[PDB]
Amino acid sequence: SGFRKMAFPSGKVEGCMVQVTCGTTTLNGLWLDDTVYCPRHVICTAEDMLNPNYEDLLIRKSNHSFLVQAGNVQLRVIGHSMQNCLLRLKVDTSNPKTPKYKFVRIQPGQTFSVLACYNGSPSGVYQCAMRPNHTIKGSFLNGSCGSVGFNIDYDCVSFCYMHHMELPTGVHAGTDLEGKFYGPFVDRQTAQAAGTDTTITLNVLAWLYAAVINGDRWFLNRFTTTLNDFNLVAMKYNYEPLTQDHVDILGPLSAQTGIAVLDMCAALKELLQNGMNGRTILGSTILEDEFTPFDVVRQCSG
Amino acid sequence: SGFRKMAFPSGKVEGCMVQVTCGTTTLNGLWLDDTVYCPRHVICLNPNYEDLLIRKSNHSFLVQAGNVQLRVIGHSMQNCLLRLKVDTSNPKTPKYKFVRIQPGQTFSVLACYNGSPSGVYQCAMRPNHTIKGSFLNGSCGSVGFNIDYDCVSFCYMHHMELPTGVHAGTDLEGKFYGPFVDRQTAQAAGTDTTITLNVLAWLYAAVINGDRWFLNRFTTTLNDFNLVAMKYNYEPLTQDHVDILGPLSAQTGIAVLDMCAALKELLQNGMNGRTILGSTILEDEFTPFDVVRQCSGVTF
Repeated sequence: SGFRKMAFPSGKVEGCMVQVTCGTTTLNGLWLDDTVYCPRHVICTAEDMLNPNYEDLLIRKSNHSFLVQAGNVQLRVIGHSMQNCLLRLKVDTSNPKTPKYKFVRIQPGQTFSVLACYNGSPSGVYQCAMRPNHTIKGSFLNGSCGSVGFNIDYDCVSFCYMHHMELPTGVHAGTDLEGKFYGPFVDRQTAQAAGTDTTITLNVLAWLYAAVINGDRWFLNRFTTTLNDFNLVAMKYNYEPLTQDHVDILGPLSAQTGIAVLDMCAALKELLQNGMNGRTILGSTILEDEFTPFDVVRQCSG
Repeated sequence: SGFRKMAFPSGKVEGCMVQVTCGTTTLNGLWLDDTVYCPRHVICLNPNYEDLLIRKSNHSFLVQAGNVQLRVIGHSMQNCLLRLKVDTSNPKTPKYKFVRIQPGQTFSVLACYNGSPSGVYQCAMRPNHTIKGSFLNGSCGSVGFNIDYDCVSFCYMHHMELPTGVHAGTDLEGKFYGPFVDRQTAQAAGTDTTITLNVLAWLYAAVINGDRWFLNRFTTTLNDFNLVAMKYNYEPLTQDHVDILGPLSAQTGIAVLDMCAALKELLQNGMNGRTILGSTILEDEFTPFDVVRQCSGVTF
């Protein structure tokens, strides 16, 4: 019983974190086998970040311009290259703590754990969702760039995020481990802003299922809805349009609880229309949208 | 920017988790140096632990660390824990301490099943000596901890779920938090309160982060604050708590009793549609130490 915003254990990713310094800029890197990955903006001067040309700035560097350290120990760089918005630094030794891993690009509305680091050392782990607008509502101070987001399946780490930038609203933007940004963001100082965001409807439904599994049914009702009629209501409350694919994803939780997907959508419609009337669900006074169906199934009893 | 509940990085603890099996019961154990600690109920209405343990041989305990079976060479009971001696000292043993935490204090929990870590979350010891954990069957022996620099201070080992679905367990000496016992009884969580000390810490966090609309021009006496806050089911604030908030009060230049006046007004008037650190609610699971640690960017 209970239901907590739970992160994946961070040990497999802790053993991959290093520090990368170029000039007077330090941030975090990820050391897998003989390669260190970090944000390419590490090469940028006080100025350069206004209109950087990364090809022109990089060709001006050698291997020995980069100081990579694991703890207090320097790792010599024997090669480098840029891949989109990441630098890939080859070092002269391998990381024996490299876990089994994949690089994956996640979809908006999916969750992952972030290991926040400063100067190559971990400070904390937390769980978040990639917003529909491709930002994350993170907790990051100056020096956190290069910190990574990941999920773990058995003993395989799927890295999905590397932190690059804070936007004017104090939300966060970053890239996958191929260096491609999530969202329309760029690694320079511009006027760029987070786009419109929506509530992740599929996650809110999953979480209402969590609440039923855990014993609570106060918010249920005698009604059903069509998908169309549900969307006609939810979209007025800034919720992401619900599709049949999303309905099908909720099948397992529906079967576990005996509550048809559309009947749970009818409960959600009523909660949106009437509010929560001072009541809580899974201890919350608000509808939570940062747990996916898979997160609920992983955490709750069968 | 951002304020998130964050757990400590869990790697130093992950390297200590093992599975302990007695007959048909499997739970988790904590392997430090050549000792594995686990709940004594692994050997189980009215248990006679001392008498039950008599019937147990070293060979009865199957201890597995990843794929490696650890040979048990001694066993004894210490309060509500078993201490199993094994023939291998854990190569991953971190610097560590065992500590008994106080109500209201926080720690990270690494939820484990079959000796395999599954997730990590932050939680508080409630004033009623329970924790609002997330635990399924097989969780027992999962541990709570804090870290200072390189040193893991273990503070909780999980033993039981109570009828409201909250959780009870022991320190790493095997003594229960609260009046709970490791038997089937009618035991229940008592009434709980909101951890005032932590709500104040979190309001200081909000101010440090530039969210300060709730501050005002007034102050309160402690007694007047307690008269109001106790009506809202808040824990009574003591002079000792006022002093624990000294470093946050100094950093912000906002006297604790002036923050209390701000907190009184929020309890009496509500938030009026506004948010504090993005929350519509007053958060009570961040201690004064959690706030300094997060706002000062400390690493381990």
